[PDB]
Amino acid sequence: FVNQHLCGSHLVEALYLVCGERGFFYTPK
Amino acid sequence: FVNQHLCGSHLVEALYLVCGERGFFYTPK
Amino acid sequence: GIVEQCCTSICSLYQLENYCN
Amino acid sequence: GIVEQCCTSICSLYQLENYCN
Ligand SMILES: [Cl-]
Ligand SMILES: [Cl-]
Ligand SMILES: [Zn+2]
Ligand SMILES: [Zn+2]
Repeated sequence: FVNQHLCGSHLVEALYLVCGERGFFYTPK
Repeated sequence: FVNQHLCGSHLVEALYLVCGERGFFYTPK
Repeated sequence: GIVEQCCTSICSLYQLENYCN
Repeated sequence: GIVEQCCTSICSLYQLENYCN
């Protein structure tokens, strides 16, 4: 699923913005 | 620190590609 | 997971905040 | 952390793998 892989690339970029200094864990399916 | 944040943006993208289905954890300083 | 929720529908920044530490 | 190790020097793919889950 290429589009799923492409979507996850934007998701981690989005998380890095919102979470900031708090950090985050990325746990896909 | 803006330069640190710019590097972190590329940090998250590289981890997403390298780690794959395992996922990754990111935490700034 | 985040892929299920946010790749099937648009997630706002507030919705994405739930996945932060 | 990853920022200290990899924003001061170029980290290889294997070095980045240390921060996977
Ligand atoms: Cl895309
Ligand atoms: Cl840059
Ligand atoms: Zn894209
Ligand atoms: Zn850049």
